[PDB]
Amino acid sequence: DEINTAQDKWHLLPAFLKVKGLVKQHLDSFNYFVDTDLKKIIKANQLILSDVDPEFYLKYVDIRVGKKSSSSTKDYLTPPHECRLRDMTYSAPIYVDIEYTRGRNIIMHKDVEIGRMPIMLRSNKCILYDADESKMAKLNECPLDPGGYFIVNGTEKVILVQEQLSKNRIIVEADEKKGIVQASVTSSTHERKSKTYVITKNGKIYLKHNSIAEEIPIAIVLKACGILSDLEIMQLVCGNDSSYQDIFAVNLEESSKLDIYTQQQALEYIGAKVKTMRRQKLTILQEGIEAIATTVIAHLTVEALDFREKALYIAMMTRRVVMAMYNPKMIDDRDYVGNKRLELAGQLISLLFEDLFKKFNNDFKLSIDKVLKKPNRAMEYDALLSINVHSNNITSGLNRAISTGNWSLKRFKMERAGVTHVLSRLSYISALGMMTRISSQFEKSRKVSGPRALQPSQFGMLCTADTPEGEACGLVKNLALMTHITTDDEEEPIKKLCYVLGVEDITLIDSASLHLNYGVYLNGTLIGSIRFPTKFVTQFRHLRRTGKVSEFISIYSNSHQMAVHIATDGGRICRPLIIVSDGQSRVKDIHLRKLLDGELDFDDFLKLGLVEYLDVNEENDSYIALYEKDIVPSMTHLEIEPFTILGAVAGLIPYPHHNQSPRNTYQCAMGKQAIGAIAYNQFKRIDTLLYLMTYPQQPMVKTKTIELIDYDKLPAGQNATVAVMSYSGYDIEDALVLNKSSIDRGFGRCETRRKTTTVLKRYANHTQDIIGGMRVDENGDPIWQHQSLGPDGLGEVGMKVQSGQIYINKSVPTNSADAPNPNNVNVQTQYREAPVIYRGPEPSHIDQVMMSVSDNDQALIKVLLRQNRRPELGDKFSSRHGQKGVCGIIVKQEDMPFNDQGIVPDIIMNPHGFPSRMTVGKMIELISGKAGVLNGTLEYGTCFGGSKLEDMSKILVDQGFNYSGKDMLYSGITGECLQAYIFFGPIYYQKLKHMVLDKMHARARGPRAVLTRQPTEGRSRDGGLRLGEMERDCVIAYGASQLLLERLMISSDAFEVDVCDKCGLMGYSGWCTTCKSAENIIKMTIPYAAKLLFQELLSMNIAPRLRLEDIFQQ
Amino acid sequence: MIVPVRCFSCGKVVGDKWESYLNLLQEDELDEGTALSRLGLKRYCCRRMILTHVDLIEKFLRYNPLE
Amino acid sequence: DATVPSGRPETYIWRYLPAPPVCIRPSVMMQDSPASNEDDLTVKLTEI
Amino acid sequence: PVCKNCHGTEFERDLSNANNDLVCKACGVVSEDNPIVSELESREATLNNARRKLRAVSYALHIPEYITDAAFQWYKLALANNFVQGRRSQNVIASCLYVACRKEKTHHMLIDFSSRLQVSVYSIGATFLKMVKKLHITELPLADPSLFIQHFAEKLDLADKKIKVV
Amino acid sequence: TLKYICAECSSKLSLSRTDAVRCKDCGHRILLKARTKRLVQFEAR
RNA sequence: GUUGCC
Ligand SMILES: [Zn+2]
Ligand SMILES: [Zn+2]
Ligand SMILES: [Zn+2]
Ligand SMILES: [Zn+2]
Repeated sequence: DEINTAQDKWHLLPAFLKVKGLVKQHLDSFNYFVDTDLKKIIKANQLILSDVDPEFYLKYVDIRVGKKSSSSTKDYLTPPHECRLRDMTYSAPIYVDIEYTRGRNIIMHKDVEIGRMPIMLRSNKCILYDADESKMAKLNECPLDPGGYFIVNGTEKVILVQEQLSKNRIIVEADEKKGIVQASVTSSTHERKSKTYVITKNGKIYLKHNSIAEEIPIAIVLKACGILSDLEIMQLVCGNDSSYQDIFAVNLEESSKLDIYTQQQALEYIGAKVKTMRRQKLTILQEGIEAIATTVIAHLTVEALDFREKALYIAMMTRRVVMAMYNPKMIDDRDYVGNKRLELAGQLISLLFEDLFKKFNNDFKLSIDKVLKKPNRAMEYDALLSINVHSNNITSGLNRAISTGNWSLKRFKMERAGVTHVLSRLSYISALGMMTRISSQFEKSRKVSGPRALQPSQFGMLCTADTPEGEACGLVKNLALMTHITTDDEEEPIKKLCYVLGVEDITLIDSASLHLNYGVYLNGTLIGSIRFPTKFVTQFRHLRRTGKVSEFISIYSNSHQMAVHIATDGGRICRPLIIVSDGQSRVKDIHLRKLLDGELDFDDFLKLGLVEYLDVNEENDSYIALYEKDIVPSMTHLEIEPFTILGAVAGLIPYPHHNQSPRNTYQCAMGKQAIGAIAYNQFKRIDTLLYLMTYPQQPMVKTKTIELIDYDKLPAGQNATVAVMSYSGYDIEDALVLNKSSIDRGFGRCETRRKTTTVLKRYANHTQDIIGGMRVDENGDPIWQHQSLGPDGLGEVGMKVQSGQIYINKSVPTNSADAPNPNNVNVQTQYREAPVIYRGPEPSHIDQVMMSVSDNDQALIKVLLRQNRRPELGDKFSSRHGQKGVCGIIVKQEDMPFNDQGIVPDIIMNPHGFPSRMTVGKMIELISGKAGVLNGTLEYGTCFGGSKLEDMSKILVDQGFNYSGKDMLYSGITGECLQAYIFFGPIYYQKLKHMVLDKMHARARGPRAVLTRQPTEGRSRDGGLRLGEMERDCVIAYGASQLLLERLMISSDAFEVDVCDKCGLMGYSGWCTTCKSAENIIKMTIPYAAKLLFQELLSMNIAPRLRLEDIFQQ
Repeated sequence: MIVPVRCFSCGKVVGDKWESYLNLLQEDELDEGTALSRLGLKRYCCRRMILTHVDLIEKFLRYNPLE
Repeated sequence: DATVPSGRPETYIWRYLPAPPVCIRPSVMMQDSPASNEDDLTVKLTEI
Repeated sequence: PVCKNCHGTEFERDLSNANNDLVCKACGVVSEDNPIVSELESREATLNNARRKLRAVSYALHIPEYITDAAFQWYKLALANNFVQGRRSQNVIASCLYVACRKEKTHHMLIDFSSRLQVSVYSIGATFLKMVKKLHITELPLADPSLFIQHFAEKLDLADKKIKVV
Repeated sequence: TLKYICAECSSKLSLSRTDAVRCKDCGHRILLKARTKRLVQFEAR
């Protein structure tokens, strides 16, 4: 046990995931919401007032979610698994305390109910926080559940981590045919979403905004900000001894065109042409409305008197618009990761809580003055008794806000739809892969494949081998394994702190030398104008390494421009790295030996100064190092572990650094659809459609990723014997042949579970729904449809069902909408039958049947169906490296090859894949695959390393097998040897979805749609295929002129029309009904889609007059 | 779930050798490779049936409806 | 042109408008409630 | 409903062959194949206001909603009998809702309605008697006090053994 | 007979019809049907 | 009617 820091840095990676798990972004935002973020909202909407009767006031002192202040018990709560099968919402009520004027005096009241918030699992306000599988065994929830998801009224959902372009900063834009702009979108935290634009029309800098009635040029809006001398304008933007004077000097004479020349006259040029939003008072001064028009603009900065720091913020924004016109190399892209802001769950539902909470205490205010407009009702009235009527507006707002994923905001007036999804419980890692994914914004750049592509500034930030394809090929991305999202800290202390480190203020320095010097940008604003930054920025890190400042700060310092940047805004991506000070790192393995003793976790390493976080910007100044055997004396930031670039759902690929790069993405889309196990309580839950698998196996070659998320403890798929060779012609491309015997021994017996549910509804006239059943005939109750009804009407558990044979007998009254006649005369026999039939092509069983009651008292019926099946041909097998396969044929046991010891290979692949697909990883999976179970030890095939090949061949040859795994075989058909040898052994094969019996479909003569009488789309809608438009183009090139007519009129849509000759439009059975003579009627046949055109086109005032000839006598 | 009653590839029985393989681990602390060779899984395809078998049944039964 | 009864150019603006037969606008019942959710096209003709 | 040759009255929808046809058991002639599945203003205003008022107090009293829509039928026909004119709107809905509380036989007793409007109990029961005579409610269940016990115990903050105490 | 059982109380209660939905011997509100005694047939493959 | 996926 002689440890070193050479290869044992890996043993701190699990210490990072032990205290700081896999759902880091979802829970740590909601835990920031419930504790701290609610007090900051009641303090911003307190003291509702009534202008009538002015001595009445309701103000909020605090707010709490969960436990009371009287009893001080932990909580009284329904467990979530008891809640997720009754279609209820897992909620705990919100309690506030309030004080107000009842009357003679003011009183305070404690613990008022106002609403019921939903709480995500594994957040600290639930029961499941800090349980030790003993309380959790009582609550029948799996210990290995990831958590972090709402279960709102039944089906369980989760909101995604959405992101947008970086607000409150600037970009640049370059366009050829239109002129060039630069965006600067900003957002004050109340009711404003304002974005500014600077345009170069025909060689002149301009400025427009969505609150000004038209364009206002640039020399005005800087003389209105105080800078008036008109040499300082050129001195800010251009500098000295350049070509910028030749481009910019056109703008200066428009000051001479408008004859302004001073700071007084500059303002009212704007307010003469401001677009007037009416405030309905409108005492506009013609001097005061311009100062606010130079205040509600570029909402990064606000001003007291001097306008000065806002002035040169515009001047730095117009410097980069003339730097781009000099050469178009200065352009930035709006898909660089530094211009992206991930923002997480709890600080995103906080916006929806505003528009409900202000809608609470205004209709509650409107209920107050409606009572207080009474003369007698003024003395002893209490207002608290009408708070329960407005209470549930918060609840029913929030519940549909998670159910239907669309959010109707008001302070921004914004309509983000698709904000949540239903999580996939198809596999285990499918329930964790969707927990770490990123949804983009779709701003209609479908032509631009820029953000469709993948940028190199992504190594370890978020995963690179995982992305879906098809409908979104580059717009769905996934977090890396070691990944933390920042959060905002503060900004006024560091502005006081940088002054201490030797920087001055902007209000002292002239612009004669700020272009000579550098400049600090705090969130994009110039505040210090420092020189010699390399003394300055290295003293800033050394405070951060000791931890006087918060560690989520970046000191990006570029040199293409003469500026340095600071960032403290929070909501941006970062990873940690270990500090390397000089030609020796700060690894210090005596620290690393003290970690495995266990007294100091990962959190103590960033306290002492051995690790700090790096975002995407701070990667650009640093010079990070791969391995300790590659240290340069000018080399920092050694890599903590190199295989941390793949997320938790791509990590199960063995040796991904050998195979081709596209054949990892094709497995990430299909690992998440693998049949396997779900949870420890998986036979207890009642969900919609789950696949379960009988005899699973843990995979043979593991990875260091899959032992972090316990994939081995409930895996998916078996590891059968694969002998890659062609056989019997049934494997031409990526087909695969498996025996009749081994599936009979239990190879991949899957199992299908299905929910069905009904609700017993109580109508207006007080009539119930009843579960009577079992009609009889001829000494016998059980009819062929009634062998499984049971005595109670609920079809009894344990026996099989077929087509027909209802299993929940349901009867509804016939007077569902009649007025209640207040008597008792005729209610004895009014139930018309409506059972639920089991369709399906194969007889199944019913697994268990339960009944209970919902939120409001209605009886529930939920019975769970069950069927298993043997893997016959057609089904879709996989190989965990992206080699799909339909089962070609099932042959008997004697026909396969057989080795010296009698091993029959289970599944045979043809060799026509490995040259094209370049999947060398499977060829290295098998050499490490054969050697492990012969030595009896599982083997580690990781990413970017793993079990080497040269020491793996030696353990194979010590037993007697071949050195390259390539053993010989005999032929099971004819008895002798094979002229060549066969590559041989076990490969891990997981079964996949898309089995064939729920895709076999056929429709002879079925339903027709009500409007156009064609066959109806949808398998459950009993199908019928769409013969499309280029398929109409495919027939016509064959010259065929008869089956084209029958397949578009006769077999599909035939219809019989009698039409008139003169004034030729349609008529019914025996008339013309426009010349009421009924004589000239000639019968033909046309499609129903041609009749219906000839009527709705006649509904507007155009007439399809038909004219008719006879066929004969040509 | 529980150990399968037969090998997938050859066709002999493994239903008496599962709890005996555990009995070669708490007492007589031994290498897992040479343990089954003492137990008698001579062939290749029988070794994989008990090395990779997750025993999921010792977690299902704690969720019983009968306390 | 002339020689048809409708050929005069006064008919190109509305004075009478026809109502389409109700097979074009079927009264679909969504079967969530015993009230029929009528399609978009009736209430446009109803309000005029 | 009647066949064309043997005039049978029973038709059995066979659904095994994706045709969903209609045919009798007697002779075997189909009936129809190719099935066709379907894929005053102030009078309306014064009850739309009355809808929200029933929607109002049902929220505060934790009424399950299948009484609220049933209670709307009582107010709708009592609107026709000229009972609402003159009397208080905030009073007449309270008596209207309480009738549907006792047809359903819930735990909700009358004075809980009188509490939040901060009026006397005997005012609300006065118009309850003057209503129930006018529109002739004859059948009406008795207020069994056995209902009230098992609803009291939840808010009575008693021990875990809450089933033996009732 | 052997009628409905509770979720965790596991107490055999036969509810009379249109009366209640709860169980006795516990305040719980989920009932599951106990499995029938009628003979059921299976293949062995 | 609207989304998700192959
Ligand atoms: Zn005609
Ligand atoms: Zn074997
Ligand atoms: Zn007949
Ligand atoms: Zn119980």
